[PDB]
Amino acid sequence: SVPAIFLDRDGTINVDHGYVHEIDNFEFIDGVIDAMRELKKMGFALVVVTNQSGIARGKFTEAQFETLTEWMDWSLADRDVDLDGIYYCPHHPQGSVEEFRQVCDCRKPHPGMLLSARDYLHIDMAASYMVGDKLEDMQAAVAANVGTKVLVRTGKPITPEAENAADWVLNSLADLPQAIKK
Ligand SMILES: [Ca+2]
Ligand SMILES: [Zn+2]
Repeated sequence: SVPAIFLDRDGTINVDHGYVHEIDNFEFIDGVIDAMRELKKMGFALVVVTNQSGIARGKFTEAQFETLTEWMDWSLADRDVDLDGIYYCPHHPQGSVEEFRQVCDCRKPHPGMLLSARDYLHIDMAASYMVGDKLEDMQAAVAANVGTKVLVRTGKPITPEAENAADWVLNSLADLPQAIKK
C-alpha cells in the first residue's frame, strides 16, 4: 500500500476557463508541475479525480477529453511527473447525451473515483490527501476516509461551506509539499 495525493483537475492543476477541453486552453497553474514532481519524490502516488460533466452536456466529446488527457499525461511525464492514476466522471443527471445521462457513484461529491483508485493501487487512505477548490472535493474526501483535506485558492473564490469541510486552506497545489513538511 502507498500514500497518495488525490488531485482535482480544473482549478487545481489547470486554470478553470470552463468546460476546458482543448490543449490550447489548458494552462498549468504556476509551480504545480514542480510541486507534483516534488510530491512524487517524497513518495506519494499521484491520482487525478475530475468531474467532466461537459461530456454529458455535449459541450465536448469523450474522445476530446482523452486527447487533452493524453497530452496532459505526456506533458507531466516529460517533466518527471509520472501519474499513478487518472479518473474522470462524464455523467450528469440532466445530460443531453443519452449515454452519459444518469445519476452515478463517480460524480463528486460521490466518493466513487477515490474508492476506485484505492482498490486499484492499494492506497492507504488515512495517510492520503485530497486537494481541490470545491466543497464536493472535500465531501468526497470525507466519504473516502482521506486523512487531510486541502482546499486551494486557484479556483473561483472559495465558499464558507467548502472552507468548513476542509482541514487546510492553501494558496496553491504549489504550496502543498512545503505544508506537508512543516
Ligand atoms: Ca475543480
Ligand atoms: Zn460519474
